[PDB]
Amino acid sequence: AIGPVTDLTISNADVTPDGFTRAAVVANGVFPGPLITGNKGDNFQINVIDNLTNATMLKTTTIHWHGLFQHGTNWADGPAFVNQCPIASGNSFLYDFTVPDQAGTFWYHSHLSTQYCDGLRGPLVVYDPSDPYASMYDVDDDTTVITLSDWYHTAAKLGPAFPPNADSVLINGLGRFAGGNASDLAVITVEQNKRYRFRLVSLSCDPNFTFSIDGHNMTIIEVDGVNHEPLEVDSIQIFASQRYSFVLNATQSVDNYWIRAIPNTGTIDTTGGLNSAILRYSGADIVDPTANATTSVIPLVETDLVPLDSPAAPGDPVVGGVDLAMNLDFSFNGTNFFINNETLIPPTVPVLLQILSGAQSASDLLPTGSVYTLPLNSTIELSFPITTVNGVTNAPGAPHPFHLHGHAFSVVRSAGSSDYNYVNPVRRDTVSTGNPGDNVTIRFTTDNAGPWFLHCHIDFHLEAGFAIVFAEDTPDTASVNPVPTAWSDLCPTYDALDPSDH
Ligand SMILES: *[C@@H]1O[C@H](CO)[C@@H](O[C@@H]2O[C@H](CO)[C@@H](O)[C@H](O)[C@H]2NC(C)=O)[C@H](O)[C@H]1NC(C)=O
Ligand SMILES: *[C@@H]1O[C@H](CO)[C@@H](O[C@@H]2O[C@H](CO)[C@@H](O)[C@H](O)[C@H]2NC(C)=O)[C@H](O)[C@H]1NC(C)=O
Ligand SMILES: *[C@@H]1O[C@H](CO)[C@@H](O)[C@H](O)[C@H]1NC(C)=O
Ligand SMILES: [Cu+2]
Ligand SMILES: [Cu+2]
Ligand SMILES: [Cu+2]
Ligand SMILES: [Cu+2]
Repeated sequence: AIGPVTDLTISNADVTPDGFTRAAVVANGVFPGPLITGNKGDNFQINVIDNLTNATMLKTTTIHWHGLFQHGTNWADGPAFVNQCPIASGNSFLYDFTVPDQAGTFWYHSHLSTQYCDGLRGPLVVYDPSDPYASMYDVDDDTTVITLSDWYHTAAKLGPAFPPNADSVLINGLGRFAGGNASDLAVITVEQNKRYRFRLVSLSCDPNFTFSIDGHNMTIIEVDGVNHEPLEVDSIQIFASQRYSFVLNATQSVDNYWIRAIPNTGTIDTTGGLNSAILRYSGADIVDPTANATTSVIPLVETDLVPLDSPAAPGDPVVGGVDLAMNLDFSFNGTNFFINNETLIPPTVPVLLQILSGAQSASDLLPTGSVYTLPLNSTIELSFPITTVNGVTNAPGAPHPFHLHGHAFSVVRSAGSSDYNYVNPVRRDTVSTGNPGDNVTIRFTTDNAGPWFLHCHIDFHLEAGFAIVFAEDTPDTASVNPVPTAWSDLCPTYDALDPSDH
């Protein structure tokens, strides 16, 4: 598609992906936003131009590049009031970062409040010119990126704080709803005998999908950017913001098959052509698939995923055997979520800026009680217990997929299991915290200077303040992250704007 140097033009326009036309916030006119492409070691320069006129979906914007470590470029990370002030309408801003150590599938989405649910979301792929799996597949390009997105007929700010379900599930940006127009479905074409590398992206706001293909199989090689040992899989449970790359061996008779993406919540049912896309072998008739969905006997299990390189998790194999152990006490008061008796209500001055202003200790950072300081070259173990309590159950709205910015973590203990794995646990940038009784525990090493966000990636929870910030190596933040003029120009230019022009 575009990149590695290009412009993202962000504008308000009416779009109709499910048969229903509604105004949205979109990148380069099309939803989901255009595929940004680059190679390992390429220097990305993305000139985000803000041309927004609809106040109700926010005229100001900021884009995060999910899964990209952003070393030396913490300013360019995205999160509003953590890493930068939002870009004003009528202005433009350049995101100038190199990606030297990273190879695989990512995505980019607006990180200002709930804007990305209103449309500002697109896939982002970095390709590896020496990809250890290039002798597995024949095709990998634009028409192999499969984008799963939940879609809403009512706008983010206009509907409830916590939407119960999506109106439609969009595959490659095309799906249907209940009393649906029965309009266009997504069409993925394949040639006989040819291997396909499919890059599966979850641009979801809330629901998690059970992704499956009729009469076929998926061989996962990649989870959330990180290269993993090949896995035999029937169906993939992909939580919000997660990514998977699977190689599909096109070995079945020339026919139309269903590409299925059942969400966990909402209208679960293939009848109507809802939650579906078309897998069409080249030469079969331009009709709807008549294929049926079988039961899953070899489904995706997290604990089964093993990293391709450097599989051992940091820290010695012990519960607590780590430099800094931290446990997150969750709770919910009706409107807002809480981590350690605190909620993230975003400060006037970005967490980053605060450090460049000379702030150092956790006591001096804002918001207070929510910014934790982490020393460098120390190993960190986090744990997300979803508990049933005395009869209360903290953190409803489960399961919650927690994402850590600027790091790829080893998931030593996964949802649904109580065993700990330190020898070769899966390595990813967002993990499901699961259901009550799951003490999901993750480990990662502090190899990145600057402030980083840790939040549930269900965007409606994010807005409820289910988040904390890691001020990782505060003394070196200033120096290790050189800030361009455009970035420092943002906060004085943004605070001048009226709530009307927000
Ligand atoms: C700005 O965007 C909003 C939300 O995207 C639009 O709100 C629509 O308003 C009409 C009448 O109030 C409703 O029937 C629709 O439900 C709203 N859309 C959504 C998605 O909720 C609004 O029309 C926009 N203003 C313009 C004209 O650009
Ligand atoms: C979830 O797991 C963590 C450890 O991985 C538990 O936290 C530790 O629990 C022990 C008691 O077993 C305490 O002495 C430690 O001080 C705890 N670590 C802290 C304070 O970060 C945690 O209790 C588990 N959650 C539950 C209740 O299952
Ligand atoms: C819930 O917490 C939020 C933020 O802390 C607050 O605005 C609201 O007043 C709280 N509701 C209750 C139970 O008082
Ligand atoms: Cu994300
Ligand atoms: Cu991210
Ligand atoms: Cu959540
Ligand atoms: Cu984030």
